[PDB]
Amino acid sequence: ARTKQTARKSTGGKAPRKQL
Amino acid sequence: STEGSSPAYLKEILEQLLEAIVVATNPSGRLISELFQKLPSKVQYPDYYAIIKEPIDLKTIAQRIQNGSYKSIHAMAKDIDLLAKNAKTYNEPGSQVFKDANSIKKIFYMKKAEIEHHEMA
Repeated sequence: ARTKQTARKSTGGKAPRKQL
Repeated sequence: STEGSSPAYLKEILEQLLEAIVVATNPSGRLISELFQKLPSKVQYPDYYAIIKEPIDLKTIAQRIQNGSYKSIHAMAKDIDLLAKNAKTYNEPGSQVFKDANSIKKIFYMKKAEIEHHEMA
């Protein structure tokens, strides 16, 4: 799934329903 | 390398049950497996293992399936429930994590039943 470093979207959470 | 009961029964599930739930989503529209997408290393991120009582994610389950840690998917599944258990332990309540994980174990068996019917007819 990863061929190198970088590429990471976390920030806060991830669980569904999360929308702003 | 999987063996256990039937090499496919486990390997087949490796891709079937594992995929089904990780591709699975919740009523909101997003992965129920979201919180179980990845289990650290049981050594590398002990905090996760400290907080949880029985950590194991969809990844670790498949990991164990072929690792001969199950020899039977009913065991994998039990970990799938544990996968959901780590849900209520690690994430926050009132969040999709709890209802999602519960749904995971549910999808799991739904996928387990169709799986068997797919490995017959």
